Amino acid sequence: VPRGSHMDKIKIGTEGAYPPWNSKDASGALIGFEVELAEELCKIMGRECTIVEQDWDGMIPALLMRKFDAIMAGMSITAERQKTITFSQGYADEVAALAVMKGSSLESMDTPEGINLTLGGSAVKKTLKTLTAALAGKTVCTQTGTIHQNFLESGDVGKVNVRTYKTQDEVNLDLTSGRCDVALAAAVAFTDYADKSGKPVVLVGPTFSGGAFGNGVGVGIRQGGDDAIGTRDAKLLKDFNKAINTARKQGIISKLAIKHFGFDASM
Ligand SMILES: NC(=[NH2+])NCCC[C@H](N)C(=O)O
Repeated sequence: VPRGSHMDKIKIGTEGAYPPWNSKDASGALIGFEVELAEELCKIMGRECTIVEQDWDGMIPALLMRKFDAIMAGMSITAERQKTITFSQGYADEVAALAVMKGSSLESMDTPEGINLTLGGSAVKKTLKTLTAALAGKTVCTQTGTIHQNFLESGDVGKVNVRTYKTQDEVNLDLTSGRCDVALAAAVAFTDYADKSGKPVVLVGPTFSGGAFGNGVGVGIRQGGDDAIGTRDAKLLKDFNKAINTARKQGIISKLAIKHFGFDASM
């Protein structure tokens, strides 16, 4: 199928530094849940697939610049991001959590197990008041250009002393070095790291969903338009959603999630 054709090859951008979503093997080849899912979705469509590496900070500009056609990199679906790109339906959930080292004063919290910032209400606002007091006078680290940064900078938990790094591996090491007091990231990121490193990282407070954390992880695609590029982009959105539905019906997304996360993180 020639490039530009109705049914041509799809280039998918991923980071390669975010296990178990996307990572690199010892040979440096890209692996993980999203690599295997991308391949399965493109097989359903009957289109060829190429996976290419892209740094997280530059991921959305790179899509806009046409370095690739789709983002599959653990990217949460948010209304903010929908201002400039669009998403497929979600294929997996990712709850966020605060993490500290064993010994921290935050290990004595009593919050709900989870809160949803879109559903909101008085009990959620009270939990945020508690978190505001818990973070006062502490340093908190997170990955640059994430929902986690957005939340912390929002004022919803007060005026936070935020530290950021380009990659989640740096966040993990800032926390375990003791150089930062608290970190915010996906719960699955902290458990993947706790599992590999053996370091005593502990989740504290409620898990976070909704609001600045969005609603699941989806395929990021350029917004449709009327020029050649734009009608191809509209069709890619249509094809991805059909393929996700088919994969879900066949039990594929669930099976893959268990094979990577150890539990069914799929949507
Ligand atoms: N490849 C990565 N490092 N992704 C980080 C994603 C974190 C979060 N889900 C967000 O959309 O901001």
